Amino acid sequence: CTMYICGDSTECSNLLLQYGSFCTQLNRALTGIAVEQDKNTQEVFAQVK
Amino acid sequence: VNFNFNGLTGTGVLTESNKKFLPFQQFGRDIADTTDAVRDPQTLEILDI
Amino acid sequence: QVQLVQSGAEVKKPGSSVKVSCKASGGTFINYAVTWVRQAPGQGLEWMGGIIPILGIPNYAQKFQGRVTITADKSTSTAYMELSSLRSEDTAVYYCARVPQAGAAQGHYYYYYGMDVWGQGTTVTVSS
Amino acid sequence: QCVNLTTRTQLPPAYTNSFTRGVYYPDKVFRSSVLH
Amino acid sequence: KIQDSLSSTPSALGKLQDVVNQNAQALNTLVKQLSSNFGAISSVLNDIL
Ligand SMILES: *[C@@H]1O[C@H](CO)[C@@H](O[C@@H]2O[C@H](CO)[C@@H](O)[C@H](O)[C@H]2NC(C)=O)[C@H](O)[C@H]1NC(C)=O
Repeated sequence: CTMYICGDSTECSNLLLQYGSFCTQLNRALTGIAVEQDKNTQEVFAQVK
Repeated sequence: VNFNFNGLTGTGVLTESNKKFLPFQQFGRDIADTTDAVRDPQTLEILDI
Repeated sequence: QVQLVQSGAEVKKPGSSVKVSCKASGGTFINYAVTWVRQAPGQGLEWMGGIIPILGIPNYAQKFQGRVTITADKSTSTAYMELSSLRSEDTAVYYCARVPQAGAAQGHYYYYYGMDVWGQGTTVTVSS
Repeated sequence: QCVNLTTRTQLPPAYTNSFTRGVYYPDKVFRSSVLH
Repeated sequence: KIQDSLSSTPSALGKLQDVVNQNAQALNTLVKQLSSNFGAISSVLNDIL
C-alpha cells in the first residue's frame, strides 16, 4: 500500500500517516486470500496418505 | 453531568474508585484509548467515568 | 601540541577506489570536528565533509554524495576517508584540518571557530 | 576572577556496556496489565 | 477415548474459536478510527468547536 500510493517520498509518507490503519486491513485481506488458495488444492488432491 | 477536568471534557457519571495512581499520573485510559478515570486537582482523589 | 599526520602518495587507475587516513596525537580528539579539504593544481580549495567522533554521524557535501565515506576509530584515534568510482578529475591534494569548537543541536553541525591545525597533504594521481 | 586549571591533556576516556538502561515514562497516563 | 482426545489437545476447537477472534478484532479497528485527524487540526469535535 505505502509504496503504491507514495513512491519513496518522505513528505508523502508523512501525510499518509494521518488516515489511520487503512493499508494494514488491505494487506491482511490479501494475505488471507493467498493462504486460502493452498487449502483449496490440499482439500482436493491429498486424499490418500 | 458535564465535566471539565483541567482540560478533559465529557459527559457521564462520577463515582469513587479503588485504583491507585503513581503520584505523577493524572488520568487513565482503557484498551481502546478511551478515558476511564480522573484525579481531582484540588482533593487528589480518583474518580470513575 | 596537537598534530595530525597522513599517509603517503597514491597512483590509481580509473574505476578504482582510494582510502586516506589521518592520525592525530596530543589531544582529546573526541569532541573535535575533523574535516576534509581538496585542492586541485592551480585552483582553489573545496569542502568535502566532516565528522565528530563522539556523535558518529558525518556531514557530506551535495556534490560528493554516494561517492565518499568518512569514518573514525576512537581506540586508535584515526579518521578514514574513502572515495570510490574514480574519474580523471579526482587528482588533487587532500588536507585533514581541525575545527576546535563545534556543536550539534539537531542532526546538523554548528561551528564557532575556524580550522587552526592542518595536516600535510596526500597527492592522489589518477591516470592510465 | 577566573583561574586556569587544565594542563597537559592526555589519554582519552574509556567505554563501557550499557545493558538495558535509560527508560523513562513517556507521558502521564495510568495503564494496568497492558503492552504499549 | 473421545473425552481424552478433546481435553488433552487444546487446539481441537480451532474452527469455533476463529470467528470470535475475527469478529472482535474487526470491531476494535473501528473504535481506534475515532482518534485520527483525517486532515483536520484535531480529532475532538468540542475542542475545535
Ligand atoms: C487547595 O486549596 C484547598 C483550600 O484550602 C485545600 O483544601 C483544604 O486542605 C487542607 C489541608 O490540611 C484541609 O485541612 C482542608 O480540609 C481542605 N479543605 C477546605 C479548607 O475546604 C486543598 O488541599 C488545596 N490543594 C492542594 C493540592 O494543596
